[PDB]
Amino acid sequence: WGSSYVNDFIDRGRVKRVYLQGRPDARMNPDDLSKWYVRNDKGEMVPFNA
Amino acid sequence: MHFFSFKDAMVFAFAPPSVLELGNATGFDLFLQDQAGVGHEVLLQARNKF
Repeated sequence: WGSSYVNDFIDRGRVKRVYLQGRPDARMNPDDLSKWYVRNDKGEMVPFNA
Repeated sequence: MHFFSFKDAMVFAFAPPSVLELGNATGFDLFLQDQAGVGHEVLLQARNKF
């Protein structure tokens, strides 16, 4: 949701930023966030609504 | 004459200007730039061309 800044990269001569944000359609609505799954300690994939 | 006549290495010896505050070296000074983002290679050639 909050586009994270990770590092720079040169672009046509110039240092510019590299942002990492989730797809537009995955942060539009309140239930749209339940889509985002996290890691489980035991290797598995825990959901967000959990 | 002693050394600038060596292919071994350039040995350009010189004296500082009248007012030392500006220079270390007399005559003129300027910078060739790169407004297009042509890249290093062109500008390097441009330096020699010039």
